[PDB]
Amino acid sequence: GAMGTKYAVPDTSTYQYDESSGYYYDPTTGLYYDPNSQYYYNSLTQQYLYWDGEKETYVPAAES
Amino acid sequence: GMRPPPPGIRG
Repeated sequence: GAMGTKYAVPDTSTYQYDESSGYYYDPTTGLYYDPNSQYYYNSLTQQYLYWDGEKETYVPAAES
Repeated sequence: GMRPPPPGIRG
């Protein structure tokens, strides 16, 4: 729990289309993405995520 | 149900 956190902007073309929700799912990273809600989510961690950019990692969009 | 859904899931 120190290294491995080298992420960046996900590849939008790598996402496939989920018809039920109407949004993108990327099999390679396991990321969910909606350009409208602008939030991501990684189901491998089961976390609703958000690309900060500065932290170079996916921060949970679980604002409480 | 399962994991969460893709961002949105509106109506």
